[PDB]
Amino acid sequence: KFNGLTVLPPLLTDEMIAQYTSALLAGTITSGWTFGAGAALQIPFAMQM
Amino acid sequence: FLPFQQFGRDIADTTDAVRDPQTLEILDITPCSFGGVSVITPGTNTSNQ
Repeated sequence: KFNGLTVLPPLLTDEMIAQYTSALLAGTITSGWTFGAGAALQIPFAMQM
Repeated sequence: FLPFQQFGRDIADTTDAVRDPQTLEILDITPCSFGGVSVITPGTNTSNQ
């Protein structure tokens, strides 16, 4: 930004993109394939495999 | 700065520093701040804020 090329910051910061990832991981560990196609349905991961 | 060095440049080959030709002082050159004007307004039929 000192030489005249302005870098605009992204709308999603690093903590929230990482929160999107942790949300998608927590959903795969718990809800599995359900929350992508609908409401999150709790299933144990031992039965998920 | 070394004794024979008048000014100096950064990685962009733009001058980031200059030494006083009269007295002895070393100052960094930072261009003046600028940027774009972003307008936050709702629709014309909502309000004028």
